[PDB]
Amino acid sequence: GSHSMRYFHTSVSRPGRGEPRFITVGYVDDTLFVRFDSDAASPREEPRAPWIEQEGPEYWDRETQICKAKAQTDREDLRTLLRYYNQSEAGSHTLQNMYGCDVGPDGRLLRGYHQHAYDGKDYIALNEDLSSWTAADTAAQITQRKWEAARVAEQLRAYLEGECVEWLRRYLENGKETLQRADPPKTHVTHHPISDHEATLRCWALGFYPAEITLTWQRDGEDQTQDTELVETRPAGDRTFQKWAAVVVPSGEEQRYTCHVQHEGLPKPLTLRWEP
Amino acid sequence: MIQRTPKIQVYSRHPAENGKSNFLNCYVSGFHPSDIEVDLLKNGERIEKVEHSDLSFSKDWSFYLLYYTEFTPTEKDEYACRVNHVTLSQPKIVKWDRDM
Amino acid sequence: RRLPIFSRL
Repeated sequence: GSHSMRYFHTSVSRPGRGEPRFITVGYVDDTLFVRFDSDAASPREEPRAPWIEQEGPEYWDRETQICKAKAQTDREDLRTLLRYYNQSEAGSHTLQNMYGCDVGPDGRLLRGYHQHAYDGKDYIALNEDLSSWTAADTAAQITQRKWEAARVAEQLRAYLEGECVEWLRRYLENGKETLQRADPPKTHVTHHPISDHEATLRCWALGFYPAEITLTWQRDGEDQTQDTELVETRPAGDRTFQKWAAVVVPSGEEQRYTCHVQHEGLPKPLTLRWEP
Repeated sequence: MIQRTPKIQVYSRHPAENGKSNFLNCYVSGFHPSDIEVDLLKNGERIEKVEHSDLSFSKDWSFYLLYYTEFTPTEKDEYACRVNHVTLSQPKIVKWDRDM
Repeated sequence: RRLPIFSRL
């Protein structure tokens, strides 16, 4: 199908309590495969999926080296950002960076990404052209100027079109047993009396991978968007995910309501109703 | 500074069956900054050796974490998740409901 | 496999 690889990084400064903590995780689709935490007793890139374990010592050495260096660079950047925003050295601040690539069924690049946030706000992002920059404010424009001067975008593009897609394809092949298997949702509807006058119908989706899914309630074939409580998709802890959607329904009206489920693990979309 | 208060869901890995081993999850999401404190509770008391996932974030930059522990639900044992964040004036407690 | 480039803000 279509697939992604993403690396996430967060550094959080903590003045008075040592250097900023650096945590990074790597993902293919919704499967974590690597991690690194600077507060670990012996910090190193660590495996988190079975198919990445077969990579040799040279792999783990290279990735660990990169992580260790990125930790130091983030710390310099955090100091830079205090200057750009005229901020004091007493407060805690946050630098986030995501990059990675999307590929289609034939494994060709669909889209690359490389973007930063500071204190929870967009700072600078590589545009979809992988050649120009979007800076959120005048501080970020100083970064943009430096990155244009040094032709940084060209370097990122080369990684994003080359190594990002080539290694993602490698990982997809090596983990084909899990990464290229969609687990369909186990679905049912429950009924939860509120009063004499109404009850809740809750449509469940359980045990599904990947996380992307559509759950909706209709009444007389009309979407109940504004009256549906839809919880955030949540991890079960066994690689799969869970979600539910609930509507408040007048007594005796239950059979007017249908729940609709779309997941890539399902050949056709599902229609469910309350079955007493 | 911008601040986003966590969403909190507490739930089991598998549909609850009394006397059957399972996992209790507390999933915190949508928050910033990243500093957060999470306890799982059994009858109002803190559970030891609760594990968690490594800090990650969504496309809008807000953070998410899963706290989790093995547990064997029963009829009377009450479970909860207690969360503290800079956006909360008091710790927020969310009770485990097996129908949610 | 990670980006080996570190571009300073």
